[PDB]
Amino acid sequence: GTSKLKYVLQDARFFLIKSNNHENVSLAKAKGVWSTLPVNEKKLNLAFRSARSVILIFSVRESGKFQGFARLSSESHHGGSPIHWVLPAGMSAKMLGGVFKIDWICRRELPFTKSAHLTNPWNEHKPVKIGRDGQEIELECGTQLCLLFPPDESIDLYQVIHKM
Repeated sequence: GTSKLKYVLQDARFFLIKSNNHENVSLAKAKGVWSTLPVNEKKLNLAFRSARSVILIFSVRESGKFQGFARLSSESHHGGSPIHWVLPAGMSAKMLGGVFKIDWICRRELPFTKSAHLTNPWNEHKPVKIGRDGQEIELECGTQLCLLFPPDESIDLYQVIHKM
């Protein structure tokens, strides 16, 4: 069913996360963590304190798809388990901000062809697939986008509901 999902998404905030490679999304799916540049780290930390749920919707650049979505379970923190991210050409890990813990809500993919009717008012009403890493997605657009994904029957939202 979709009812617990709708409950988790009620009055949520949504952010588009654009990854350069599948390796980083795979690591995030396995370890339940994400790290971003400090400009986005600050926005996500503000969002986490501000809303019942902050949802990250992931897309690997040039893949033509979203790869899933997850809910922040913490603000960013430093000094944890080091994460062997594949960093872009020239980037160092010291350039990253802290690490966010995340709980995956859906690890299934959604092709952009299926989200073409969804526009994001906070990015000039462009199709929601269009946006820089960290672009906030307006509530209605983000809710409908998350509801388009195939259900992930491996995930039980009971545990996530208890963290809200």
